[PDB]
Amino acid sequence: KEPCPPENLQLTPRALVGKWYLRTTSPDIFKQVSNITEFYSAHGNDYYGTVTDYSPEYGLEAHRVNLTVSGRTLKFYMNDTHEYDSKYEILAVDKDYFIFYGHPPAAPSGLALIHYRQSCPKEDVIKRVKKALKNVCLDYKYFGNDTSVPCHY
Ligand SMILES: *[C@@H]1O[C@H](CO)[C@@H](O[C@@H]2O[C@H](CO)[C@@H](O)[C@H](O)[C@H]2NC(C)=O)[C@H](O)[C@H]1NC(C)=O
Ligand SMILES: *[C@@H]1O[C@H](CO)[C@@H](O[C@@H]2O[C@H](CO)[C@@H](O)[C@H](O)[C@H]2NC(C)=O)[C@H](O)[C@H]1NC(C)=O
Ligand SMILES: *[C@@H]1O[C@H](CO)[C@@H](O)[C@H](O)[C@H]1NC(C)=O
Repeated sequence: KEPCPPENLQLTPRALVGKWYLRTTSPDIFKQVSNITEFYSAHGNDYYGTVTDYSPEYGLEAHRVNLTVSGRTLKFYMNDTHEYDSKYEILAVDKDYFIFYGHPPAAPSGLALIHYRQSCPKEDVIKRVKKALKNVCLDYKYFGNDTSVPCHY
């Protein structure tokens, strides 16, 4: 689904600094890539850093990424594979999560990506994400989780 982004969402500089786990997605991308960790460093209003992920073909790999920010959209570019490379629009930022939306070659009709401060986020964080989604015309029901990361005993 195309979202209805909110009207004057501030994307604060450095709001994306540090470690994130990309655990939830629409549509579900986790049968092709999994265990996704991102680490960003500020470079003025932009970021640069690293994405590590487990590839069914390659195992644990690392990639250099750049985020080039412009208002509320950014350009995601990865160094050695470009299937996720796109303009992404910020749908929500928060201390504990952020939500992007783009059309990379791997999902050219639209890909929403939820990144979390926590590997296995707790229910209060999840409830907020649910609320943030409904408020941009999306629904958490239609997202898939990275189930290869164990969040339950
Ligand atoms: C899932 O991702 C993590 C990174 O979060 C992998 O852990 C790293 O593994 C390398 C090689 O074992 C170590 O040198 C790093 O120290 C590890 N990082 C952390 C934060 O522990 C982990 O191996 C991945 N697991 C799978 C199954 O892909
Ligand atoms: C894309 O990104 C990663 C950067 O981390 C590169 O992986 C490194 O490759 C070098 C040799 O070229 C290894 O010595 C390092 O251990 C790797 N670093 C990490 C953090 O894993 C990879 O080479 C880059 N690929 C291209 C094609 O530019
Ligand atoms: C994703 O995981 C959360 C927390 O475990 C859960 O409540 C939610 O139902 C999951 N979504 C799907 C589609 O399984």
